[PDB]
Amino acid sequence: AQYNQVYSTDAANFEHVDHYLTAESWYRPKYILKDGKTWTQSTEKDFRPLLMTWWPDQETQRQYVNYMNAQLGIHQTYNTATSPLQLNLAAQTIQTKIEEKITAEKNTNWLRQTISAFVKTQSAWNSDSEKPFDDHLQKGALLYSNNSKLTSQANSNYRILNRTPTNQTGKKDPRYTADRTIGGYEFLLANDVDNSNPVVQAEQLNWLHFLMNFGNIYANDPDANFDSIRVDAVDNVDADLLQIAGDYLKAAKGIHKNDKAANDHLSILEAWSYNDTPYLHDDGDNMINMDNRLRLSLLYSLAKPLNQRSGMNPLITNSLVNRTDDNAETAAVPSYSFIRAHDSEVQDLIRDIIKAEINPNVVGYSFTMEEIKKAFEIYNKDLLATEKKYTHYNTALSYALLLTNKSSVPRVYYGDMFTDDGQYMAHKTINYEAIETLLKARIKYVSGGQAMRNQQVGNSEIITSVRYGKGALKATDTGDRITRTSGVVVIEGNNPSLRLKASDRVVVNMGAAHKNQAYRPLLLTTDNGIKAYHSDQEAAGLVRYTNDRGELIFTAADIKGYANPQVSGYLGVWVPVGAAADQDVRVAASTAPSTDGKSVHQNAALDSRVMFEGFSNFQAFATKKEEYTNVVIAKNVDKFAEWGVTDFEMAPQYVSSTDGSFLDSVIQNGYAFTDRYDLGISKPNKYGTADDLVKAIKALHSKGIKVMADWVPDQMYALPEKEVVTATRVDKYGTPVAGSQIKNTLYVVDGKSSGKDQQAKYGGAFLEELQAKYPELFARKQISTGVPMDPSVKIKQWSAKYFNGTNILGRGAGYVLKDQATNTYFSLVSDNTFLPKSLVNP
Ligand SMILES: C[C@H]1O[C@H](O[C@H]2[C@H](O)[C@@H](O)[C@@H](O[C@H]3[C@H](O)[C@@H](O)[C@@H](O)O[C@@H]3CO)O[C@@H]2CO)[C@H](O)[C@@H](O)[C@@H]1N[C@H]1C=C(CO)[C@@H](O)[C@H](O)[C@H]1O
Ligand SMILES: [Ca+2]
Repeated sequence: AQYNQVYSTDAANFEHVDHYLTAESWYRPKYILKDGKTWTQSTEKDFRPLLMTWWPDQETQRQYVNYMNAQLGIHQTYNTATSPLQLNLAAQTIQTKIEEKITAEKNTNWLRQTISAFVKTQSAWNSDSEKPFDDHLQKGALLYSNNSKLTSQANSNYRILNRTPTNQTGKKDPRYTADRTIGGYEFLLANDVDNSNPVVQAEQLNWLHFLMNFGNIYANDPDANFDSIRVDAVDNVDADLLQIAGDYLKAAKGIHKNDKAANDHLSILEAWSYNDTPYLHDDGDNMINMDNRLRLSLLYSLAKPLNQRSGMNPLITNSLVNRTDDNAETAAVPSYSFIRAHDSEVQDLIRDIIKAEINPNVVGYSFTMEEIKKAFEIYNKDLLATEKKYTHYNTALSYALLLTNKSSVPRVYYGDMFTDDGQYMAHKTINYEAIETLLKARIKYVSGGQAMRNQQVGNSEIITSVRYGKGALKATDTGDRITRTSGVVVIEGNNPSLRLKASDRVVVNMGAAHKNQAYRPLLLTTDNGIKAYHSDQEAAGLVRYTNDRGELIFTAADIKGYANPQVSGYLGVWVPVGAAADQDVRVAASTAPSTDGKSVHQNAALDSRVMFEGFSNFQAFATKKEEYTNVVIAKNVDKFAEWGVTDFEMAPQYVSSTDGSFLDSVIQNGYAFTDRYDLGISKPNKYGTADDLVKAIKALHSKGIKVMADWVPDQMYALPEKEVVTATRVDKYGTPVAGSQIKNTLYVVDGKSSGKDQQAKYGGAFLEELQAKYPELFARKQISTGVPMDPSVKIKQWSAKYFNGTNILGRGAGYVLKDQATNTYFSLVSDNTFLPKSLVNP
């Protein structure tokens, strides 16, 4: 009894969290039974575990001896039958052995840990009370109560959930109907930042500005800023952030004034809902979104297994732009196109491989480093197979359309040019040649109106895609010298068993500027792969002519199906003969004032851009300075120039967390981070040091290339400090989970930043300069909240009050200790102290 009770009931006497007690709390007893022999006065050194002497119920005080009788080598145990009395000596017997084992161990860490192991063995302290799980990527979420007396420092007047672009107002937008859902959901991974909180919005703005001024702020070098941003996980945050970020580009960079200004800071969303493009358009085209339909069309018409491949027509018409005849000087809506990304169609395929040939139950993308490399042997091998079982077919065919299509900024994926695993740019993919050739031809030849045709021939079908040449929007436009020596034609089949009859002819119209002209191949499919023609010269043997009307004509002699590691179907591309070594048909954005109330315009100048996604989730880690990506990037700034890369999308530069709780923090891509401002500052990030970063931004700028910052306002990982919140189990939309036990109940989260990281340094730091120069950003009443941002407080330290909630942590429904008689939390706040009866009054 007595000695065991609490030395005194001050906060100082307990390891508590927000003045609550957890099943893992140690405390300071009055005396310690020194070496279970005699009873000293507790000095401030003398902290013992609570469970050593108190138990939530008797039933738990039971497993506790049993389990602890194991450890210390006592060789008794009791079943459910036993009297209280015995359980109570068993435990004192257990305590002596704990001192005698603390003296002889000269510490008490060995116990820190037999305790923990045991807490873990118990339901209410363990995932079991967290079920049932749901389809959240990490199995479940906890939503934090807005109003709890128990945890008032964690209250909030916001935590408005699910305000995606479609649902920004708390009701599905009537305007946009292609996606009939509400267009996203709130909880994605880790600690969900509540971007419906006006103070937080302000802070995202702070952060945005900082990124965009990185050079000035961090290196004092105006030449090292990020030019643009990518908004990550749009469909999982409050869309207010879109007017916020849009407002900022307009106020600080003037993108709304003319295209030249707009294109120098060209920014994108990652927004998957079909509703997000029209949404963004009506919002003023202040950044551009992906073309989701065209991506899907390429995926299914070209990349999928031969038996799951669809017809080719969708390559022409399932897109934001119908490319049957695209003759518009400016497209109705701007966008970027891609076939693969760092996540889309990469990490999927790896998960496919694990699930299929390594771990059957693997969850979401919570892979191990193990599984991954195991997976990559299968994958790299399939990459070279003609019959692919996991990886894409026809990569070159997809890039041929992406790089010649009109009315979209094509984004090339690093991993389609270099190996998805492996040191930065160390190994070229089998497609690097064709892609590079296209990239280079694009600069020289791709310009003008477009026509695409789908023709049924032989036993299958082909499509033709043609670009008329610089400054001919129409088939009848005749243009000038340069028109004559520009344009291109791509011909594609998606069926290895394509056969033309002898009489069959694919008659392509190349445009008025092209009568009676010699053309030569650029790429041709061959039995083993695809053959690239780097100049007129190199292709002298294979010239062919257009006729009187500017038509190229093709025959069984040219077109037939193939099956090799590169092509499953048919690819042919032709270009006019006689273009100057240095011919360049791209075109510069004009400074003429914009008058349509949009910022970005999909015109010839925007089509002149190419975006490069310059990383891979699955890159090797650098073994040495020379291998750091940002080091390598600076050194190869010329290749990108040579490819026509105008916008370099860098990976997120935040220093990665390493808890391993998701793929992101296993391979450290930079989407999982604890410090928003720590861009390789406190230690190198996967890609190099903050200085290596600066130099790579500088290198790219030296070529005039723009550099994009991945803005990640959705979540944060691995917060160092604990906090107690009032929590509820919820699925990804924030709906309470049926039959869960965690319902408005205290939970200990990892919800606090260190108060002394970069965040502490820069949080809210420029709010003041921002309100001074751009007062209108702070005038706007944000849509979901009805009110402006609130810069009146700075976020110096993240804490649960700025979050919506968190992924379950496996701590349990009863981790915060409760008197079961009264059903009350124990509390150590000094006016209101409430302690386990035995410990205070024995
Ligand atoms: C990875 C990505 O996930 C989140 O987006 C999800 C979409 O909301 C879901 O729709 C589904 O997207 C699918 C499309 O609806 C469907 O058309 C089909 O094409 O497949 C699409 C993807 O398979 O799945 C997506 C994820 O389940 C989220 O909005 C986005 O942030 C996520 N990407 C970023 C997230 C992080 C961390 O923030 C990193 O892992 C990624 O690399 C980021 O790019
Ligand atoms: Ca969110």
